[PDB]
Amino acid sequence: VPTGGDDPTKIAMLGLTFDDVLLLPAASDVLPANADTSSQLTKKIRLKVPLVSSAMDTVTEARMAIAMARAGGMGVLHRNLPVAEQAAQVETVKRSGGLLVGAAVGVGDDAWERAMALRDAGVDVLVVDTAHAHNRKVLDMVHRLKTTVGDEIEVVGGNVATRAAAAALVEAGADAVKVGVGPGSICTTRVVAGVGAPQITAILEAVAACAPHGVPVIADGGLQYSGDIAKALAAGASTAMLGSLLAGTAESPGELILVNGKQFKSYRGMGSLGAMQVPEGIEGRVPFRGPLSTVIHQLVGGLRAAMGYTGSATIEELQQAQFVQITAAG
Amino acid sequence: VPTGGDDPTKIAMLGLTFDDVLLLPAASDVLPANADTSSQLTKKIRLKVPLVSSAMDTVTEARMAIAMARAGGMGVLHRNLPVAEQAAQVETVKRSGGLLVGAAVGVGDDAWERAMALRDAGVDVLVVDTAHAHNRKVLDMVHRLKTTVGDEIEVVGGNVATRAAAAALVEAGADAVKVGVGPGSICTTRVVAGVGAPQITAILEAVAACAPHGVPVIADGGLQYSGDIAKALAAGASTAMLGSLLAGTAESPGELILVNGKQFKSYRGMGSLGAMQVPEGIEGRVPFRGPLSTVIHQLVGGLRAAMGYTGSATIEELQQAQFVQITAAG
Amino acid sequence: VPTGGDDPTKIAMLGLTFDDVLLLPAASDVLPANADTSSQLTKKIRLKVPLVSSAMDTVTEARMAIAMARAGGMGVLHRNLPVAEQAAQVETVKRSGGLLVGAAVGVGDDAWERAMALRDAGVDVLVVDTAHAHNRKVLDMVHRLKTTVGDEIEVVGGNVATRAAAAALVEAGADAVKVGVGPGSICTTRVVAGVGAPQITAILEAVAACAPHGVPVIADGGLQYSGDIAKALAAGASTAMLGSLLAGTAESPGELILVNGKQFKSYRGMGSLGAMQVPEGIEGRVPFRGPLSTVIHQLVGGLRAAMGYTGSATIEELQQAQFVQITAAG
Amino acid sequence: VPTGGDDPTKIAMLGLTFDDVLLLPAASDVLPANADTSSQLTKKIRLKVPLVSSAMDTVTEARMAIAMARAGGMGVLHRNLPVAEQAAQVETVKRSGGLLVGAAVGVGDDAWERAMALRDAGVDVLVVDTAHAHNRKVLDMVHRLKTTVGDEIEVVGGNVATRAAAAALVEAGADAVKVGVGPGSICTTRVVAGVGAPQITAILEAVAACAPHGVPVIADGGLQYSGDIAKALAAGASTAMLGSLLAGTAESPGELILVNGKQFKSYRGMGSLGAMQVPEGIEGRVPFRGPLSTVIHQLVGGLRAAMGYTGSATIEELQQAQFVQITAAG
Ligand SMILES: O=c1[nH]cnc2c1ncn2[C@@H]1O[C@H](COP(=O)(O)O)[C@@H](O)[C@H]1O
Ligand SMILES: O=c1[nH]cnc2c1ncn2[C@@H]1O[C@H](COP(=O)(O)O)[C@@H](O)[C@H]1O
Ligand SMILES: O=c1[nH]cnc2c1ncn2[C@@H]1O[C@H](COP(=O)(O)O)[C@@H](O)[C@H]1O
Ligand SMILES: O=c1[nH]cnc2c1ncn2[C@@H]1O[C@H](COP(=O)(O)O)[C@@H](O)[C@H]1O
Ligand SMILES: Cc1n[nH]c(C)c1S(=O)(=O)Nc1ccc2c[nH]nc2c1
Ligand SMILES: Cc1n[nH]c(C)c1S(=O)(=O)Nc1ccc2c[nH]nc2c1
Ligand SMILES: Cc1n[nH]c(C)c1S(=O)(=O)Nc1ccc2c[nH]nc2c1
Ligand SMILES: Cc1n[nH]c(C)c1S(=O)(=O)Nc1ccc2c[nH]nc2c1
Repeated sequence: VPTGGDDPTKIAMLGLTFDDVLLLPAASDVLPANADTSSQLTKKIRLKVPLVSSAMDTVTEARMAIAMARAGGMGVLHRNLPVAEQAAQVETVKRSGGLLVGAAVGVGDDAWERAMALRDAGVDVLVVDTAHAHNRKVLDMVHRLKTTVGDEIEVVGGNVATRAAAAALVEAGADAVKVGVGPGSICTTRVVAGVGAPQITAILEAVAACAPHGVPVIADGGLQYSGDIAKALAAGASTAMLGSLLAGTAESPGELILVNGKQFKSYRGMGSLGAMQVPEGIEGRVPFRGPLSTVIHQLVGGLRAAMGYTGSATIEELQQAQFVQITAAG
Repeated sequence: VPTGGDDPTKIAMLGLTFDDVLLLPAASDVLPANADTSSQLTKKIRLKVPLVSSAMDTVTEARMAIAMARAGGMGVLHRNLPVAEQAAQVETVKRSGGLLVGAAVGVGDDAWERAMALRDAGVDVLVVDTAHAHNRKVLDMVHRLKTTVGDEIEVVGGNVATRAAAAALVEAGADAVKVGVGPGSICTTRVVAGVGAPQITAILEAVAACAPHGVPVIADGGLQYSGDIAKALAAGASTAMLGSLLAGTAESPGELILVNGKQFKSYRGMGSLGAMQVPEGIEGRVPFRGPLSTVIHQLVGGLRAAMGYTGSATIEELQQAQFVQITAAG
Repeated sequence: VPTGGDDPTKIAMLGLTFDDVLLLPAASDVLPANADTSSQLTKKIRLKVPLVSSAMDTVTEARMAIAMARAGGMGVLHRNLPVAEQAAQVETVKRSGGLLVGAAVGVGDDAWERAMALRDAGVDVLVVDTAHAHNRKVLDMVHRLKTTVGDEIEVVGGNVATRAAAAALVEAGADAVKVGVGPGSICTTRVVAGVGAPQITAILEAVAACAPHGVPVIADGGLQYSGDIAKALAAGASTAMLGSLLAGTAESPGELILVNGKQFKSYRGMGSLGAMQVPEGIEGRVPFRGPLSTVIHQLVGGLRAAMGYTGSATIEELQQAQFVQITAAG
Repeated sequence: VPTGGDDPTKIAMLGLTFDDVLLLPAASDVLPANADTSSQLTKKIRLKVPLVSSAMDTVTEARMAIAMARAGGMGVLHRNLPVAEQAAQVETVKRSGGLLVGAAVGVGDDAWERAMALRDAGVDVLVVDTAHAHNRKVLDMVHRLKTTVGDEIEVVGGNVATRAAAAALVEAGADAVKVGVGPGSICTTRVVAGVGAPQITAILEAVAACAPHGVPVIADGGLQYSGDIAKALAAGASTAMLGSLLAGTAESPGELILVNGKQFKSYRGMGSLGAMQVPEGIEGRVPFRGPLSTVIHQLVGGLRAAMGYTGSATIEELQQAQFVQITAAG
């Protein structure tokens, strides 16, 4: 073994991230304005725009969830607050019309009671929200929700970064699988635990387990540019979840911060000291970006451009596009 | 598949850019001063110097086109202006003697009328100027021009970054194929759409489709140093198109800008907000470089040095040179 | 041979360091709080926490050794001081209860007398401390100690970076093998001598020689984050030795230094000019980190997180985890 | 072909530089102080220290040549001065005892007359000094010198970066071959001409042509640290030529320059505008380093350390050492 030892499987794969690849152009009869950007969030739920906002307390509360749904995507309400307040935020979103909304739950002692309160409030999607879903407690939670409320509510499980973990969630009854261990902009899992998987390889592996069973993959974490959304979907994901890219918008929680003459908003990991009060997230800031509607317009515009370049009339066609791998000289 | 999934073709190639390679020296009887730098711009048109200026409104109007032709190359007049004005710039170049000139046209509603006005003004080369030529509308335009005015005017099509796209332009009747999707210094296609192809690999692939049919390849975008011109031609291109390297010259459009005691000129993508008024270009500045004649002298001097090192008496011999691939430690 | 010459063995391997890999998550029934972090320091000695402090005069004297043992690890007392003083530091550690302690010896003229004084003071572990243990003088020292005092004292040999060197120490009777040639944060062996081995590959190779004989490997040098400890153990090491990560703690030797409003402590290589008075170490500073107990808590917390993600109930299970190799885009 | 086109030989090799590799330690009975650092400069001339100073007007005139010879190496006098003055510098070196000295000549009109004046002055080594020796004019010069004065004077030819070029110089009668196209610290050949070869691969290839014929290789350019000297020799070179590493010494030409409170000396390429008055070198400065004797002591000290780590008793044994290739994470 050229990298050491006598076991070829010790280093099991070469992991690629978004910056390691570009989409290859292909023959196209598709104009960006004419592409169809709709895609499955879950087995049953299709979004007009393949984007969902992160379940984070500096990204998604009712205002963001309402704005995301109006824009054609969806928000996932964070769970760092009392059950009653989270359920009230679901109701608030529903007071603004026939808008889709999701909400995060954990696997702890109060997670089931949280899920039932969200159900009663009319939530459309429950996201079982963990850093590592390949665990009997997480799989049991997904299965029990699906068996209990799965006729009326779609159940998402995550996060995973391997084929086997994705397969386990599929077996448990997940209506979608969320992919990303380590890639988030505010994440320190890779430095604290030394654990992770580069996101393009993680998506390719998860899709190999999920697509044969008709289960969509949500690419969660590490997206920095609109072009990364196109790369995530071309790797086989059906939607992308965004934290950093949406945290600086008017509709996110938090106030404006002025630093050296420039405007910022606070953005922090849910595993940061601040959010919890051994952290696996940090607390920082991102530039202020203005209204959500305008950010989504630019992100979808980039996606539409990719669809034009690759000849993809639909997201399902984009999922079949090819990559070229690039070097550091990039 | 070591990088993920079960499909070896998902990542279709490893893309190299200029900074990934160096030309290997070889046995030489060639002195730099004695090398022949002439090369085909198109099937019928040979230039004394294998360089053409970009069709950009901060690079090529009549002054630059005149200077480029006098230097042994050619300019391609930009099309971000009324048809009458572009045709008048062609006439202005012709008032300065028997000088070659090209001009860009699009594929939109007024593109045909633009092409005919340029024809009437005495243009030598029409460049069908798109970000992605592998499209029936672009191919049809190339073919219709070739069939209509192709006895008197050479028709260039672009841009492409793949073998199949190059082959399609050849089939459509292109007299030259222009290569470059994503590599321009002011380009944001790779970050906005996530689409592109590293330029050495793009040229190698395009040449594999074009050279067997006797169609020259124009390497367009990403050239930063004179040595990059030699690399582009050794990869098989017949000429190089330059934007950034020529934008800071006296002959480019625009005035001098003084910033922190240094001199600059404005340089912007034609897909930038400023040029258009979802942008795929930015607006910036490059250092002021003085007269065009002096810049071309240094660029051709570097090319001549490469020809001496590689034993290439002609550009056709340089196209057969070999590379060594280098690492980040470079 | 693609990299030059006609001998494929001239470049014998591709060396990976900590930053080249990540641990892959795997199926887990392990909660971080419930993982067992104990591991063999030597054949006979098991630590509660798999961490030992470097034998350096800016890291380990009696205060650090006492604190490390109380925290569940061990200190190795440095040998840059008179024999009588080093032996007195061993006695000081013993005055604080039933605490494990190690101490470094060289192979020079006074090394044997040093070892016997340490023996008489009640040392538990003797570390034969060299930059390159694959040498008859070092191997003889290890063997002679083992034959003379090996019933009452565990004998560690190092350092090595190759399989053959590790095998030689095992043959000589080493109770543990310490791995690391070149990777230390204050080390200049790689720039001065041009010699070294990236630490993940060095550990994989040393473990291939040591594990079949039941001899634990101590990963020494280059660890910068808690996640690196998990990577070192997953590569097959049984403990990690830390210098930089512990040098800024209250318990290390040296006073606080104030620079530009921030607090630091001095940290220097034992091969630096300062320590010796052709240096192979430098003298610098690291941020002040507060009490040792708190640093160890965060480091072990990260290790525990890795054990949870990889489904490792014990360190022996963690040694079987798998990696993904990452690119520069990381 | 994964990198483009249909020709696997277009990219002929993967080129490694010094920073791409480390020397592997091996079993050693060698103490640094006891290693033998002597090595062949040419077929007939053996140096005590395997180092020669560059033929540059900011590195080697008589003072440096005298100091280098006294230190056990040799200087090569630059040729950017009248023939009479260069010959007088040779005589000056000879007035200081039985000291070896070399001198550069070109291949131009006055090169033969220069060589004969140097011969008459008692030069020991003539270096045919070109950027690309694979050329009939350079090969003819080497052969004619060897046939004319080769009984009394050793004739070095260079520079080369390929096996075939090295073989040609050997055939022409070279007593040593100097390797390096593009790697010099002040060199811009790689950016101006786009031509070069990473130096470890260049040495491995040149040695494959030279060693079978008993012709030593001089590694010239790109050495930044003492460890690079050990790497160059382990790749198979017999000596190293140094420019940058010696330009800041007291014995180099030029005065002290004070910039922002620090001391520097001027260092410039012989192909820079300043030296010539299309440049392939730049003009800059390097830190002042003090006496040559002290710099050589540190460089040889690093070499001696490498010999100890690799178990190399002699330079011929070091030439058989092995490498590990490292990544960017290095
Ligand atoms: O504290 C944390 N540590 C690690 N990952 C986090 C943390 N908080 C949120 N995440 C994940 O990071 C994603 C956002 O990543 P981003 O879009 O790159 O900023 C979220 O959707 C989570 O999956
Ligand atoms: O706005 C833009 N976005 C992307 N590419 C552009 C844009 N404008 C011009 N280009 C291309 O960039 C080339 C110049 O690249 P440069 O020489 O690297 O600056 C031009 O010849 C075009 O092919
Ligand atoms: O001067 C030196 N040069 C090279 N390595 C050293 C020196 N001093 C200590 N070391 C080694 O560096 C280790 C600490 O590495 P660190 O934890 O990366 O700072 C120590 O345990 C030694 O193995
Ligand atoms: O102007 C120049 N351009 C390119 N190489 C040069 C020039 N002048 C000297 N050299 C070479 O650079 C070597 C010194 O490289 P250095 O030790 O890396 O600074 C010299 O021995 C020459 O072989
Ligand atoms: C550290 C942790 N354990 N369980 C949760 C929930 C968290 S978190 O608050 O920090 N959020 C996430 C979410 C997704 C992640 C992917 N990698 N790391 C992640 C962390
Ligand atoms: C975004 C776009 N679509 N069509 C055009 C024309 C443009 S442009 O104005 O921005 N010019 C170019 C030209 C070449 C390119 C290669 N990659 N991207 C490019 C952009
Ligand atoms: C240069 C030297 N020779 N012998 C010793 C002891 C030293 S040291 O003081 O500098 N310590 C170490 C320890 C471990 C090392 C791994 N690589 N280099 C190292 C240096
Ligand atoms: C550009 C040139 N042609 N001939 C000479 C002599 C020169 S130089 O003055 O610039 N010196 C060197 C010497 C070695 C080199 C390796 N690569 N480039 C080099 C340049």
